[PDB]
Amino acid sequence: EAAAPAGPKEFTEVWNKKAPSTLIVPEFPSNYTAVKAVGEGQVHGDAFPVNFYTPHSILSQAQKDTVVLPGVDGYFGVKASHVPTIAQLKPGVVELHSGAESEKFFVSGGFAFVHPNGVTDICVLEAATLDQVDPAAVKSALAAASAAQPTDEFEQAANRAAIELYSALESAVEAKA
Amino acid sequence: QGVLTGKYDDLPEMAFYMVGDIKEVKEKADKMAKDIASRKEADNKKVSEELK
Amino acid sequence: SIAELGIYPAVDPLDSTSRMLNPNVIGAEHYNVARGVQKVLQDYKNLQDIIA
Amino acid sequence: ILGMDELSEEDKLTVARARKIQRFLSQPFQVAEVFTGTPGKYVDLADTISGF
Amino acid sequence: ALTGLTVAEYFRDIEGQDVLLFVDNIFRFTQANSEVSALLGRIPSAVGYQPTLATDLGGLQERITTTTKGSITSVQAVYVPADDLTDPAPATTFAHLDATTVLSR
Amino acid sequence: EILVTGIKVVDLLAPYQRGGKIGLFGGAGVGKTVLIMELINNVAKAHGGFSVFAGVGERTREGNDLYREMIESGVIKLGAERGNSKCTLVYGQMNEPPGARARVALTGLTVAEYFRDIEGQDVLLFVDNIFRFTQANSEVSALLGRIPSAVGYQPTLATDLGGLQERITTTTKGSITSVQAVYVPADDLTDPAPATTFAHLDATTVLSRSIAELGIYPAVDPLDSTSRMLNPNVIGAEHYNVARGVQKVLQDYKNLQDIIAILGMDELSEEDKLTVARARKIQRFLSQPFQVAEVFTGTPGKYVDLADTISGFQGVLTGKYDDLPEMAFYMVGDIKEVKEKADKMAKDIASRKEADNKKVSEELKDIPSLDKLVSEIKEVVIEEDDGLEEDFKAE
Amino acid sequence: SNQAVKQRIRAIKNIGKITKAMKMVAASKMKNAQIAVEQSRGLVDPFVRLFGDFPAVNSNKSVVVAVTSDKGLCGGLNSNITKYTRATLATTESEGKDVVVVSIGDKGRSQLTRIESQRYQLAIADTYKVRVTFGQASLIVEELIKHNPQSYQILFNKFRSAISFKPTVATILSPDLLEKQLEDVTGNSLDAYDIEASHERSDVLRDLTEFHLGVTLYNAMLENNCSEHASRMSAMENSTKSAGEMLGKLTLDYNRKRQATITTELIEIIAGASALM
Amino acid sequence: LVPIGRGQRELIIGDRQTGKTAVAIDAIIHQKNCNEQVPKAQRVYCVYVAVGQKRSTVAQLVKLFTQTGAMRYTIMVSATASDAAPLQFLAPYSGCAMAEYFRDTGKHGLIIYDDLSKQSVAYRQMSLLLRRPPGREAFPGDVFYLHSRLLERAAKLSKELGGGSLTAFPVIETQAGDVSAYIATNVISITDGQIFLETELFYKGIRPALNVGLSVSRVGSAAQFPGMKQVAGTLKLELAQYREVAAFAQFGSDLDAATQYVLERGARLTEMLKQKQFAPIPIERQTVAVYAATKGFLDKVRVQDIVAAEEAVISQVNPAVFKILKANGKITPALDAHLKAELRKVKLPGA
Amino acid sequence: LVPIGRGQRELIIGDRQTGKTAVAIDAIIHQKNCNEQVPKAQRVYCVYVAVGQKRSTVAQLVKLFTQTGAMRYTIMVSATASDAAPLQFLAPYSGCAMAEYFRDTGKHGLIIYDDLSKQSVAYRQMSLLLRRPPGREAFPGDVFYLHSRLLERAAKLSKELGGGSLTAFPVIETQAGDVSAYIATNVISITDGQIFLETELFYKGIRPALNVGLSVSRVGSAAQFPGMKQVAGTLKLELAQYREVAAFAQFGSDLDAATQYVLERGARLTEMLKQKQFAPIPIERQTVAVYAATKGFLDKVRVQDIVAAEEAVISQVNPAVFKILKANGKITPALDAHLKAELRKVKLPGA
Amino acid sequence: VGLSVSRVGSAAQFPGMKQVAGTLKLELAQYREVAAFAQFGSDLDAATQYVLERGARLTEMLKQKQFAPI
Ligand SMILES: Nc1ncnc2c1ncn2[C@@H]1O[C@H](COP(=O)(O)OP(=O)(O)OP(=O)(O)O)[C@@H](O)[C@H]1O
Ligand SMILES: Nc1ncnc2c1ncn2[C@@H]1O[C@H](COP(=O)(O)OP(=O)(O)OP(=O)(O)O)[C@@H](O)[C@H]1O
Ligand SMILES: Nc1ncnc2c1ncn2[C@@H]1O[C@H](COP(=O)(O)OP(=O)(O)O)[C@@H](O)[C@H]1O
Ligand SMILES: [Mg+2]
Ligand SMILES: [Mg+2]
Ligand SMILES: [Mg+2]
Repeated sequence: EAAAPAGPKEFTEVWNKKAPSTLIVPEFPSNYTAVKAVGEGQVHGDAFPVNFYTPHSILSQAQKDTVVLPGVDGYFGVKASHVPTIAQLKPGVVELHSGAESEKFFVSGGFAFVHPNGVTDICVLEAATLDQVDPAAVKSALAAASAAQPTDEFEQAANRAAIELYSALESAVEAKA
Repeated sequence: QGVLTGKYDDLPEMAFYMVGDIKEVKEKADKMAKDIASRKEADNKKVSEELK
Repeated sequence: SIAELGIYPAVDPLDSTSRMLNPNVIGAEHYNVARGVQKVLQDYKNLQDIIA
Repeated sequence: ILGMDELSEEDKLTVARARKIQRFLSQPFQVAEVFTGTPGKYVDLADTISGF
Repeated sequence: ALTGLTVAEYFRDIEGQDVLLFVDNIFRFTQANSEVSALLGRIPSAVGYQPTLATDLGGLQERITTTTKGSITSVQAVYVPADDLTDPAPATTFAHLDATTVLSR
Repeated sequence: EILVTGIKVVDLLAPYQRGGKIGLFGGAGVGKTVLIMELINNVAKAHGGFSVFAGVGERTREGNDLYREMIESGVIKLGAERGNSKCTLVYGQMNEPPGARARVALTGLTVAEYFRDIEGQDVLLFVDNIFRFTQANSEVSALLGRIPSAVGYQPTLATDLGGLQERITTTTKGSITSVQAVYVPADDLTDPAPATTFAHLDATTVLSRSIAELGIYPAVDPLDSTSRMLNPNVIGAEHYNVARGVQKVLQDYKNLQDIIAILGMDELSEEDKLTVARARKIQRFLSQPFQVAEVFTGTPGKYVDLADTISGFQGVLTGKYDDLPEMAFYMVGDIKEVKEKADKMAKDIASRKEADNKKVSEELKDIPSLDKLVSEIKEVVIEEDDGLEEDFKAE
Repeated sequence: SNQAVKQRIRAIKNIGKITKAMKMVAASKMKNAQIAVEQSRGLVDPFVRLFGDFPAVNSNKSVVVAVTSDKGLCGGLNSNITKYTRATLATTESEGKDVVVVSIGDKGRSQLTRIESQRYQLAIADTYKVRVTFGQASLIVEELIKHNPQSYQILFNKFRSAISFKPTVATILSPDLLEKQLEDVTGNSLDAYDIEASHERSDVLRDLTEFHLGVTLYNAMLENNCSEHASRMSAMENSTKSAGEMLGKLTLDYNRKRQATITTELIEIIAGASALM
Repeated sequence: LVPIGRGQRELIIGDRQTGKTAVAIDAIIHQKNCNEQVPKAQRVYCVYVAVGQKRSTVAQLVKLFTQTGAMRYTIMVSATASDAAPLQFLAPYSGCAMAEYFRDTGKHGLIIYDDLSKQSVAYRQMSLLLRRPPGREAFPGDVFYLHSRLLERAAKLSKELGGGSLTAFPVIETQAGDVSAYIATNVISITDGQIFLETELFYKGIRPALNVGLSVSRVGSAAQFPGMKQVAGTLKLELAQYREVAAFAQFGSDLDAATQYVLERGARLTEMLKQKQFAPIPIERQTVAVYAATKGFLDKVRVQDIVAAEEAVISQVNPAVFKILKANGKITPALDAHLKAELRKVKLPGA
Repeated sequence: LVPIGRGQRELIIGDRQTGKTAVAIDAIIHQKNCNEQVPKAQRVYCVYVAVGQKRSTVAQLVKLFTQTGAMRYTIMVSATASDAAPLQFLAPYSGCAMAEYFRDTGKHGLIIYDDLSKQSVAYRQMSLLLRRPPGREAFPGDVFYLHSRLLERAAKLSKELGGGSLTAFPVIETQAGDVSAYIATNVISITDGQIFLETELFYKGIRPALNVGLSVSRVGSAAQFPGMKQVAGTLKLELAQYREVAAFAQFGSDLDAATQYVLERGARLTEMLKQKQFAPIPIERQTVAVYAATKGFLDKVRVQDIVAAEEAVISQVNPAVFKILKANGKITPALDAHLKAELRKVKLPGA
Repeated sequence: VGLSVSRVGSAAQFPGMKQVAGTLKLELAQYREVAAFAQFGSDLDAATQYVLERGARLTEMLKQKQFAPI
């Protein structure tokens, strides 16, 4: 079970045994990352570290205390010193709290990991704020999506992914105050 | 004036080589748009044999 | 240079002049077509250094 | 090409030093005070060396 | 130019002062000597200057010195033909200059 | 018939005809006297016949150096055994007036023509700066009451040069092999005095200045030095084929020099950055350390056989030596020595020693005290203020 | 002859400003790519603190991507990582394994068939025509899902600064083929996390590895696009210097030829006039 | 590319050691080759005028014209370099007067004034020493008239004067490709065509080193061999396309397939026109071997062995086609489909 | 790098204000300093010919040669810019006669024809005013003979003729680094060596601005100091390597830590070869410093300290080293075992 | 505009033309040095696209027909 410990440090020696010596070792993206998982720390009490990223934009890096995540089984919560969760998210609303105020983005489906050092890392592709969603086209697409009953499993999987998104897009505009 | 304003911008650029006026460049572009398709089946097809 | 392109008659269109290229002797349609041709050719000679 | 925040801190210091060197090379001239109004100043050598 | 030199040489040699002789376009001195050398039928040298180019510039510029009585200090405006610093009139003129004050726009 | 000279670029790209005329062009310190001395050393000692050196308008130090070198080498014997000598020197050097330099090439030809016509044998006729004959006639002709020709020369330039040069031939009764260095003035091959001399020679060896500034010696321009022998019915087929292949690779490199100049080697294709590497390799392989240049370079001289240079350039044209570095080819004799220098230059990149094996402290009876060494210094005397007045007053 | 030098001077004089224009174009492109690369760097952090960095694995099939440029004016970018994907592909194959060569860019398919053609399978171009998005990066990730290796290799010039382009390797392990197999260290290092997904651990790992390869491929072709613009800015600064120094040589040669032309024509006039007088 | 009719004057202009004397010698040797297969009214008796060369060069050429057998048609007029400047001045008029005998008697001549520039140099010496006032490059005023009144004696006479002809081949040596020189511009403006040879194409392996873009012949296709004329205009056109697709071939990554076909076809055509010296090919084998490359029969063959592929094409087709293309004077339709197929059963050094 | 023997002709060719006169001045002043430490038989008497110069610069130079004490051995033959052109034409010959006095009677002479370019300008004036036909750059045809007649008189005479010598230093002013001008290439093909002083090394502080790759002296290596002959071999080798790596790695592209080693080694050798003006160095103090910079004792000294660290080496080494090296003339295998030891015990700055 | 000078034209003209002639001189001198750069108009900085539009606006303003002096 431990007969091949690969890694970034051990890559240099096996590289230098069969490379031209002029080139320095090819670098690694883990060398630019400051927070690990098995390293203890990055908790310090009530405010726990969140990382809410999209590809096209980074929207959060700072600390929160309670975050609610639209998972596949229900909008579960993560507090300060949490259970490690590989959590796949359904299309829904994320809720980030720092106190009495709340910043709420409608996310569109993407994992979020609690690690053994208390960090959470919400990685979603398209994250729309609730004040940037048009609340008018939420039904005009949904009616045609529920009406489109196709003959192929690929297109009906597309229709299912459409309607579960649109049904979460209904209540993302109604009960927010 | 036609090639200035863009009236004949859909013709090829080498239809204009060694032609008289704006009609003969159209006929040369049509001759080219014949003969680009002539080089598909022009070898054997009992068309270039030794007994014809 | 134009004869190196094979184009005949090898008249340079940005060096051949006349006193008959005034709009008062040939009209505005001929003068403006000739000046449009000279403009697009000088644009092309000023872009050949980039497209080479 | 990149910005005034791109260069170093000591290179920003030499930008400050040189941009006040370039002003201090200037001088009003006594032959210009008739038509500029500000008087001219004969700067001695030791004052120039001790100033720079 | 020799007339301006002579009025300056009176202040150097008799009054015993420090003179500022201004020769506006030493190049026109060079080309005027080239004209009066070609008008006497002398065969011109390289690019078209006179055969006696270095000696005409020397006979002008070698009187602008510091004697024991005074000094002539000359400020000669210099024109460079075709922006050629290897042209024989600036190449012969720069051999006498002690300083260049390049003014820029 | 070919003349194997033991120089790589000469025997490969412009081979000298045994009996033909040879011209060594190049201007003002590119190496057309070092090349002619190495030609003397290679061809002349293994010649069999006589030699005639006609120095026309060159340095008198060079003539004294050649005279003493031939005395020390047995080509010239003095006094009782002078009949065993095999070289006549004829000197009209650059301190002589222009009447003497304009007629000393004819004296060299007359001493050679007695051997060719009357004695009837092969001779070698080396001339140092046959340009000085033309230049001396240009100095004379300015005063003889003549209208001057193009760039300032005499009107009778081609006919004076043809009257001199047409006597330097092989006939049916004898043979003159003539090597002449030809100065080009202000590095101009279009000057009329070299451009007339070009048409009078079989093999031409144009030495360029830029190739000397690259350090490549002899600085032969390989695409400007031609020969009447580079013909497959004369030098064989594979020699001619590798000569044309070398010249094609060097020309293809020469056409790339402006885009390598502005855009660098990171713009060319794979087929072009292959020929850049191969042409830079065969540029260095044309260089060769001379036996007569070892006095100021240290590297001993290399006689390179014709088979050696044909095979060695066939290898680098095929691609058999693409993994050797460039400076392995620099100043080596044949294709074995570039491989030996490559193995030595990747030994010398790994030659590392720890604590550098001094044994320099406390040398038991090797070093004395310094005062014991200053005791060994004999003292010179200072002979009273140059004494110049009295030994002038001896007269 | 004298007309060749004066026209060649104008040729080098327009080249020296054409390349300076392309240099400032590359700088203005780098200035807006600099905010996109900093918006898109951060998503490689959670996966590498979740999946690690396992380059030297016992992969039986492998896929390498060299993220190169499209345009050809980079100056030591596409051929540097060509040597890095040569020397790195010397390193992974040590047990007779299959390695599939993929490259992104027109200058990559023309620089990777020289060394590995029978091992070449896929070439991608036209990627930076308008911009880069997660759509096209996810699509070419699916085209690497048309292969099924045990691990994936990424090579790209990471835009550290405007001068340093570190050729970074990113190794992406196939999930249930190799990733959980490399995590069985006294049990399994992945079992500390509690799966919230709808299905088992293998399937959330499959979706996770697909998303991880897609996001590291997006980050690779954004890092490499910005270092491409930086390298073209640097190489069209060195080229302006070369076309300024060649122009400085050619103006001096033109002035020598100009003076020699006037002296020659003058000497001809003097000799012709003195033949009569 | 540059076809030459009996009665025109074709300048051979280039730098030193580029192919000028080689092209002239190949012309004289091919006249010996053609003189045995034609009746006695078509024979061309060459005259070689060698002005200013060495006597060793003239001895090499007389040895070559004896070895080939071309001496029985050739006159060799040699005012060499040791000879006086009036002899090098009056040598081309001597050789032209000797060739005017064959022109004026209905036969055909081929006069080659080798190094007409050295005639101009000898005339410059002869006039400067006569105290005549010099001009540009110290040449006299009448040095245009010197060459014009010599070259205009090469005429194709009318049928009332026998119908004979005289073809002149003046050779001019330039300095570093400079055709803006004095004598070079004179004899360029005098003659009909020019065979402009370059030393940068001579060292690229392209030998005879004909710069195709500048080499013209102003008789055009009026005196081109038909059959050679049927492929030659397309040969001109394809080399014209290959020349304007060049200076972009440093970008080997630039995969276009719209320019690479003509960039490869021009390479095969450039490799086609290479030829050894001292071996002129007859015209029928030439037009067969250009009909071999203009149609794309050699498109499989690598560019490094088309010089062997052409010899294999010429030696592996029937020796019965050249006999009927020499007689029939054009590619007849009873020959273009015969030798479409005869170039299919030939095997090539290229795969 | 370019060592000079007695009886040589060494051209000091450079641009305008690159320090050619300073090299000649340091040569004359060093001959004063070395004349007091030698016997009477080997003493160099200098001549400075000042052709076409300003009278003020000659006046400052006479002030310098009297305030050094170098006028005790120097003759000054001044033909300034105001003097007529036959005087400037004749002053090199007057100076060379005055130094041929010392050459003929067994003594040794040094002569500096300062700006032979201005002597050729004076002779061009004389020739064109004599209505003589000019040539390249309107020079007469015998402007080569003008300089070769003068520079051939610098000789090393035989034992039958006294044994005296005359060493000539012609100065030639180029225009923009144009080393291929007419007079420059005339004097290059007369003199034995060449000391090319580049303007861009001069404007970067590297003074004397010796172009090491172009300046040669192939006649001196046989006639130099035997300590410097074995010390400066690795100096010219490492300077050649420094020049080639600072010819290829100029862009800051790749660093290798071996080419960077010869980079930071040549960057110290180049700083060592700097020299202040009017202060020549005795040759043993030169070769000890060059020994200390090529045997690695000035390694890890920063590149802005070697012009102070070399004074530290010279001041802190025992003077018996210089006395032994001067008297023996060679770094003996005992003396370097002294010398590296006494070089380790030197208080170098920075440490 | 670059090579045409008038060394009395420093203040020898219409004063109403002098209110705008310095701005026209600078706005073209800003344009002559950058027109050679960007013959392409694709990827231009905001500081260079304004000069490459204003220079073309002023150049076509400064032309006029023959025999019609204003
Ligand atoms: N087509 C060819 N193939 C092979 N070799 C050639 C060819 N043409 C010329 N050569 C060789 O190139 C050299 C060129 O000499 P050429 O006969 O061209 O002299 P030239 O240029 O006419 O006049 P000059 O003798 O003054 O150079 C000759 O050695 C010849 O053998
Ligand atoms: N070795 C040196 N170290 C420092 N400065 C130097 C050195 N050599 C010359 N200079 C400076 O260079 C300047 C010009 O020197 P020098 O008079 O020797 O030049 P030059 O070659 O005679 O020029 P020109 O011939 O035009 O007078 C002087 O001001 C001198 O101070
Ligand atoms: N084969 C060579 N090896 C090394 N140096 C050479 C060689 N040939 C010439 N040189 C250089 O050329 C100088 C001599 O040039 P020289 O042969 O006298 O040419 P020229 O006669 O044209 O002046 C020497 O100082 C030497 O530095
Ligand atoms: Mg010599
Ligand atoms: Mg010939
Ligand atoms: Mg000086």
